[PDB]
Amino acid sequence: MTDTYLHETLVFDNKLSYIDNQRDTDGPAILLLPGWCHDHRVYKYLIQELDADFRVIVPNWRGHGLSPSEVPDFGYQEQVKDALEILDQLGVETFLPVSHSHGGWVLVELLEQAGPERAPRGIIMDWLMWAPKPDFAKSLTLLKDPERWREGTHGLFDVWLDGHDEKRVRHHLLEEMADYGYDCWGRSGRVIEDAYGRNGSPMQMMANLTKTRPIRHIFSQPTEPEYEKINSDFAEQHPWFSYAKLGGPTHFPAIDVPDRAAVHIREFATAIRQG
Ligand SMILES: [Xe]
Repeated sequence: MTDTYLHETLVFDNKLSYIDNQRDTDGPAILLLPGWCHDHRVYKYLIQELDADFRVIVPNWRGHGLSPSEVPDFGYQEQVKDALEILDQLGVETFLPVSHSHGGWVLVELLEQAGPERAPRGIIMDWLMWAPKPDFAKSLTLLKDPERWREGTHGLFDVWLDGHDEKRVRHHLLEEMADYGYDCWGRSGRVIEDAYGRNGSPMQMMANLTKTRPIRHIFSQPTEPEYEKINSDFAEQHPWFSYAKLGGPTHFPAIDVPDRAAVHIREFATAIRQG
């Protein structure tokens, strides 16, 4: 169980929980970043793949964890500050950040603020690279609505599961996210909607980094050729960008193909170790 490595510390004004396996090994540390309205539990299978060979840190955001709570409004900028304060307390210098879906807003901002010495590379998992399509835009609006947020979550679950009876992913969505409420989901809708509005898209944000550096997008969904093409076109244009289609069933490769996620993370960690 990953609750063996679970800690809690005061980060500015808020008590945050975090995973830290405290492995005595060569860097970089692997910094696993949750998306919105879930926690380290998403990474329990991936932690198992990496545990022996890497120091593994998983911050939980304000109001997130085994016992969710209401907190004052914050966004991805604050997530960045919280992450860096945790790393500072732990004495971690070099790290490889790895995000799930909209944890990517945090990862890209973290690359900017931490710089390429501390954060030389990044891995983004299953993160919608294009601007919101009508269906996704509709989901965000429902999440923001105090009357319809739960309907919003159900619609997203349908999409993420993509018609698969995936035991582990279902357990995560239906049990491990069950305690999260409008305070989180509405916030996630406001933050993500604004992130797209202000930064245009994940691809725009990444291209606008002061110091571009190796980033790989590893994803299972969406499955359509048109999505593969935008990743391929971006990779043609930018030497520092690469991708891999993982062929996993759901939006949660960290859960359904953790072995595959781990080989990409290991490749990037090895590259860092060698200069
Ligand atoms: Xe979302």
